[PDB]
Amino acid sequence: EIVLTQSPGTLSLSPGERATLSCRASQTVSSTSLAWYQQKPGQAPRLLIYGASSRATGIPDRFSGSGSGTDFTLTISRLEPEDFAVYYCQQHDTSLTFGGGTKVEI
Amino acid sequence: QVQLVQSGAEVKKPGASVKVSCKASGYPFTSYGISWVRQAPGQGLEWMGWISTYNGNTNYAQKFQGRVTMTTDTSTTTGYMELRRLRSDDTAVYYCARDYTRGAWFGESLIGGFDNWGQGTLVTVS
Amino acid sequence: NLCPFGEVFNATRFASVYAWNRKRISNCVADYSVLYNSASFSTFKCYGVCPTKLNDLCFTNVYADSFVIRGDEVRQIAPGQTGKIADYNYKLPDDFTGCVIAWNSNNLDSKVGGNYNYQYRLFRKSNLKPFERDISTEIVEGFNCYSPLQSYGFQPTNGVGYQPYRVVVLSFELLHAPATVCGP
Ligand SMILES: *[C@@H]1O[C@H](CO)[C@@H](O)[C@H](O)[C@H]1NC(C)=O
Repeated sequence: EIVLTQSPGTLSLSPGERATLSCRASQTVSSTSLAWYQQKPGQAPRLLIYGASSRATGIPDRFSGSGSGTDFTLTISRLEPEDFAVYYCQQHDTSLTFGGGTKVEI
Repeated sequence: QVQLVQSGAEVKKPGASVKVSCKASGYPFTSYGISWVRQAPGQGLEWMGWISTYNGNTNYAQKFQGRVTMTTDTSTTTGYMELRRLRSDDTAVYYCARDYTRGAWFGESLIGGFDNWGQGTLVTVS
Repeated sequence: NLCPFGEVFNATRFASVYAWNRKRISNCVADYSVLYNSASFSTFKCYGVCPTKLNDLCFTNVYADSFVIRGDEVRQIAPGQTGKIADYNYKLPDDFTGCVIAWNSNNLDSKVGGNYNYQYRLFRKSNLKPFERDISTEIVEGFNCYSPLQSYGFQPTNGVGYQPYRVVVLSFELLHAPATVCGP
């Protein structure tokens, strides 16, 4: 299985500011097998980006991402009051695993 | 639209088993697989396994091998997961989701992720 | 029960041309409008059948073949055509009744320096028959001795004719039997 590590652990950012979240794999992961999720407190996880460049239906166009090799990134062009949540990177190139997750807070 | 509905919270003794249902509608049941992921308090998302609604084939995480059984009922378009030999470390919220990471018919790897997650079922072991 | 077209088109990995993959679709409802009206395809030409009438037709079997080739090789996936792909990798017959669908995969099937995982057959004693597959590895290399398979130069910076394309061929079979696949 492939280990996914996200960084930084916790982000401290104001509303209106831009945020970038990184995920690094211990092994090469194809873009076709890399996805990102968002989880709000008290709610189930939601799929934001699948395939590392394509967003799920219902997801705002301020959410995007890209990557290759072992380095993938999720970018939020502007943080809204509703964008403060825990984000996860996930791969299913080998079995299926999730990263530790990264928290973005005000 | 698509919605997955699970059962309410359950309390079980150590060594007991728990069966969690997931009723799914708003889409062709046999066209998409069902995935199960659990989240213990303060923890991240841990994958348990995957089942196809077309041919009944399963794929489990090694960590849960021998303890988890999955089945489906097409006539009621409802999935089920049973976790056996409950331990104090199995206290978590168990979620179902609509899968598109593995093919339902051939089992090929697809470009997609887990969506239409249920509300989650809390299981306490004590 | 709907036919697993998405399972074929939205796959993460395609087979190389010399060793093309095949899957059989049967006992399901085939909605072809999801392919016909898709903007993701660069090629969608049907032979012997109109692409807008497919939903009104029933077949006993639908066969889906898939492989990766270069842009300038896409024209050889057709009846009456010849060339290194048409003759030594994937041959279609003169009276084909099916549809050939292809799209650019430069952002999936290439990497910096070139993706040489996919290879194509270069040498063969004779030409292939329709729907024949040959994955033999018979030639030690040396003077007048060559490896049968040649790697592709799929670099992300190549011109369009040298970029990788994902090709899916849907063959329509009608037997002296009740149909198993019909449209809506
Ligand atoms: C492939 O997936 C996309 C969504 O990423 C979907 O819109 C498209 O219809 C799918 N293709 C087929 C043939 O189902």
